[PDB]
Amino acid sequence: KVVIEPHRHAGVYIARGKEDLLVTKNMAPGESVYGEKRISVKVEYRVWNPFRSKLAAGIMGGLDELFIAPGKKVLYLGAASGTSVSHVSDVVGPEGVVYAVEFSHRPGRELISMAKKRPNIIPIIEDARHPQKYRMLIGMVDCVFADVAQPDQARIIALNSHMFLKDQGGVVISIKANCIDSTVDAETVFAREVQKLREERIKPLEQLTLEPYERDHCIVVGRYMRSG
Amino acid sequence: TQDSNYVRTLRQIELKKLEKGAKQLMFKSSGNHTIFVDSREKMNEFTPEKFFNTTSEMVNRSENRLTKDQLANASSIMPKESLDKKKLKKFKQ
Amino acid sequence: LRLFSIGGSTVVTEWDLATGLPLRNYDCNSGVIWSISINDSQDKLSVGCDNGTVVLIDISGGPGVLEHDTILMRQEARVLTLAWKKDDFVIGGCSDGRIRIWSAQKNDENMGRLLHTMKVDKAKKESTLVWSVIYLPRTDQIASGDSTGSIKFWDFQFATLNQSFKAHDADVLCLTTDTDNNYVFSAGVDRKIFQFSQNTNKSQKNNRWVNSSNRLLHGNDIRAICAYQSKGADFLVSGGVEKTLVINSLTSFSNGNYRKMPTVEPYSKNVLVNKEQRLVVSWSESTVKIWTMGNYKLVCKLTLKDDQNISTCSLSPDGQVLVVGRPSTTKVFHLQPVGNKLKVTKLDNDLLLRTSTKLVKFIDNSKIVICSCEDDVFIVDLPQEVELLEVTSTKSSIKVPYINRINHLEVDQNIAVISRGCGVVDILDL
Amino acid sequence: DKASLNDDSLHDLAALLNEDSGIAQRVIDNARISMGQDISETDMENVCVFAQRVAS
Amino acid sequence: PNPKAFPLADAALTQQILDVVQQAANLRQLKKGANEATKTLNRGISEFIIMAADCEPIEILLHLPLLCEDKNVPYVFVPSRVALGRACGVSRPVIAASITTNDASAIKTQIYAVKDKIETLLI
Amino acid sequence: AYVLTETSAGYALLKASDKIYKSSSLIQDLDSSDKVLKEFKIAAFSKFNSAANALEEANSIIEGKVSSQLEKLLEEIKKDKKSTLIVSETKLANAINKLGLNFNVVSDAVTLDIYRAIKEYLPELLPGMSDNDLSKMSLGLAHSIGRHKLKF
Amino acid sequence: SLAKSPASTIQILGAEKALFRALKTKHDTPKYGLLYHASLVGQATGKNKGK
Amino acid sequence: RKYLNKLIKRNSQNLRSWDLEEEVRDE
Amino acid sequence: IKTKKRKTLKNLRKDSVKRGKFRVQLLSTTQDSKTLPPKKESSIIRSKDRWLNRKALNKG
Repeated sequence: KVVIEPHRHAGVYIARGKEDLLVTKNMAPGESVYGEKRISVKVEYRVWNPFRSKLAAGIMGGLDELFIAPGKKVLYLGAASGTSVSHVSDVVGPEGVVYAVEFSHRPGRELISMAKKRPNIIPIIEDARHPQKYRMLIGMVDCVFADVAQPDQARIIALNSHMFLKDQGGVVISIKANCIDSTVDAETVFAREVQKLREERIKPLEQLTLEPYERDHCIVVGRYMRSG
Repeated sequence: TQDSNYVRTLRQIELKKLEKGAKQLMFKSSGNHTIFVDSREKMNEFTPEKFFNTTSEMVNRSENRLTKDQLANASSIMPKESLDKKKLKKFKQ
Repeated sequence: LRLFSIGGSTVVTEWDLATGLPLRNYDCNSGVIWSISINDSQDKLSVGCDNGTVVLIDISGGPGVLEHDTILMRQEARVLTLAWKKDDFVIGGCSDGRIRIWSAQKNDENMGRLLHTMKVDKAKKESTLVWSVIYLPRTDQIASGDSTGSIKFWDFQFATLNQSFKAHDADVLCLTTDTDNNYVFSAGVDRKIFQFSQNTNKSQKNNRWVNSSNRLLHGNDIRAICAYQSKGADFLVSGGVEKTLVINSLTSFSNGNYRKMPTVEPYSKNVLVNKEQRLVVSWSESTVKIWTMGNYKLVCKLTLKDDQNISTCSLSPDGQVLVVGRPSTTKVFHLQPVGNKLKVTKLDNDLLLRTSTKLVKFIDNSKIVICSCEDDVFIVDLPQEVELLEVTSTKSSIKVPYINRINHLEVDQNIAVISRGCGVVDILDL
Repeated sequence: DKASLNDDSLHDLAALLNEDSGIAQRVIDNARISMGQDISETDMENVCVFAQRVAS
Repeated sequence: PNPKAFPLADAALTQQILDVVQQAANLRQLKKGANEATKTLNRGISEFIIMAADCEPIEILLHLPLLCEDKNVPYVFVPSRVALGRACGVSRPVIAASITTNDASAIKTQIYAVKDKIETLLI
Repeated sequence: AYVLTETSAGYALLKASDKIYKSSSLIQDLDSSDKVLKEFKIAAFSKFNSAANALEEANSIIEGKVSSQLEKLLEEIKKDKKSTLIVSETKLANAINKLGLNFNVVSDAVTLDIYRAIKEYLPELLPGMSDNDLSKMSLGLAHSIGRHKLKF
Repeated sequence: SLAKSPASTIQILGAEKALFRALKTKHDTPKYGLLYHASLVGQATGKNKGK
Repeated sequence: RKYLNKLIKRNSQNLRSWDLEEEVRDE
Repeated sequence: IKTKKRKTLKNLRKDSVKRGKFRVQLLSTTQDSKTLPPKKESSIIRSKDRWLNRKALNKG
């Protein structure tokens, strides 16, 4: 009864059935992490909630170069309590791995439980601004996604991408205007952040306002070229 | 007190069911999408079809713009009157 | 030594004193920045930002590097002025008309917590706002000049005022102090400089300041005061809006002789004149205005649209050639006279288009000589290089970097002379 | 426990169910690479008591 | 005081908060005590949440920041339960209280100004 | 020259025939390949013991200071009285300067290109140093250090 | 989750059937819940059992 | 070439028939 | 004449062409962003200068 449809990228599917929906093919079947629904069509598929994860919001907002492919290594900064990092582990599958990072402790415990559930997730519960304590653990990621809230966002991204990014690599930022400035217009703040990344050698390619999902949040996709 | 308890129970019933309904629904984004280029000749030369390597409605559609090589509704029953009817039914609910 | 400056934008630009270029634009994180002040030991500088906050950025491990350290606890009042007590407290005056005291203490539970607020008593038909704050170390005080036009003296413990003065008419803008804090000087917008003193034994024992004297010298208003006192000399320098700066003696401010350093100073010149065709050429920002004379008639005007810099060196030899040079890029022009009007055109050479020119000179109407800010001299015939004789760096060349750079390059018909500000001169045969 | 399992214990499982199927080798590799949450000794003792009851 | 009580309001912010808590009490728009505050969070009607940073033991109101975070409601710690109880206008110490949502009050502008200040402090 | 690196396969010291000029030529010539690996293969590997608790205390006190297996390697790191060492941390640089060998070592200089290139080409050092996929050991180390940093 | 719940829910927690039936029917809600078998409620007598 | 173009057009028509709307869009 | 030539001057000076729902901007030159500090904010600077030349102090 339900119909599957591939996305513009790999590992992301769209269910056209009684209702249109965005789904991901399970690597682990029959076990839900945060009580999300599922669909079997027979193999298993898991709903991606764009309101509750800032990555699928950029997906439904349309994004050409999303660097997460299946057989790749992705570093997730700000994986709090595990939802979207479970989704990106689900879309990378067994070959690709995901190095999750978090600092706090109750989302840390939830992330540790979910990393006991899933094999591709490898969790770090360290200060995201001190990259050495997982420099001793992580090797040469292919692409970085980051969703933090500390206002030195370009600072921590420059640090982690100088230490871990593959050359010609990919880097995805989520930016919260109401947290970084909260007085000037969000377009001006995002242009200032784009300039900061361009200074710190991220050649940007696009940005995108997550309009119907969050207030004043944007996603910036850029590449890493000829650096270290 | 008993009246207010009854109204409060009804309100929480409807709040939880509205949460689940909006969780199972899906919307379309309407956001600003900028694309950074490096040369103004290319900036004047820009075309979204030529960029994404797609066609007309694929350009104007957001959640899926599959390329021409990715491309290269009879399964659903009465796709001109029924499917949109059920979608609008869920939205109205 | 390093030089951090700040404009209206949201970065702190740290200059490079060797070549006079921005070494690094450190983008501070939060908002448009209004003020800046370093601490003692020159380790951490605080910037006060219009979002309402105060960022601590620290310098450690050589020049050219500034890592973001801390954002203190914030409010909704834009921060107009900052000062440091020690390595311990950050004092700010903010446009609510009030003064806040944050704790900047490494290894304490209070760090980044605003723990005192005092309020300047308001005006009536305005929104008052505190303009200048200063910390006085000997008498453990903070003084502040505020847009009521007044000067208040709080003490730090108990955060409470001892003194208030309706000093002058409109809003205070600057404050300065001594080494040992006997005299505090205030600079208004009503052109006055006020001196409050504490020097006597009774006034020092009872913390009482007195409005000792006042003096007006300026034409429009005042915008900056800095005082320097040492066994050599004791002067405060006050500069304002009428494009000048006056110098007064510190300890004899009521009796001493003032000196008015002028608007203009002709070291970096802006006017040349060629007797061939009898024409003057002046240049300002994106303007090359040429007059011919014999009476005087204007001919040319050259907005350089691409560059946004000050054209620091333009030169025309005997003839029809012109060159313009900035520390970023340069350009070269040829003129064709059609009568009262001229027609300019822009030539092309990638060498001058890439190189920066501190000092341009002509040899003939074909070959020019270029002194580039990294001490590098070139000749072009319209990549011919010539070496230099190296100077040995002493402690002054370590501290003040640009001394070894070439100050002047004077050219004869053929022979030339180089002069670097250490006191050294050389003769060059090309 | 999944740790104190040597090659003599591998041959002990061979005296148990089957080693020619390789299941003993599979479980010793999964025990050497296991990510299962370690439990307390009283939990392990009570689990042993329950397993003994079920076997009887 | 207690280092687990993170956003700890100062003298000026605490004065503004206790004034708006007094106005909300006299309008009867204020739910007192930690259990009623948790109930307001579960129903989804709180404008914002005030706690007292010196309750011993602190965990009995540390349960509240989690729901406040997950439902995007501002919370703040004023530093005394005795002063907070006297602001709410009851003869006991009150360690937590909540200003509840009603967009037809005569204190709405004050509530929104204080709520914005708390949002800035948490941000 | 020697370089110290720490991975979930142990503690590896690699030889470097001399630095800064080598860093510049490395990154401009794009020496991210097995060709640079065979130009600079190995000085001394040190695989650990199969004790997860020993590895736990080891990398914990590596994040803190210098450890005892690090001592058992630094007793024999030297070829002369002074041999330049490339370390991946400033506090570790001060630690190895202030311990009992007292030789020369540069801090975390511009040599992120070196560290990143050897991190990339360490898969080509799987036939050289560790003939095994160390990712499973890295996962076990990460889960155990998580359960130790959290109380649990 | 049990710590996140308030106190009245911890009182009611057992008698959810009678609770929600009484709520939707506009009757009086049950007062014990699952706490009936604790020792203090086993020592009280009637209205003291409720309190 | 034209065959490929027609095939792409057919696939696009299928996708459009899947996700299309008239005034239902504005509704 | 002069107005339309100023307008096409600004048209050549601009950088952001809109193409339907999207928007196309380019990035400036790293030489300018390296050897020059960024321009001041005209509204904030205008606010300070307005308050200094306020109409409540009878300047001039």
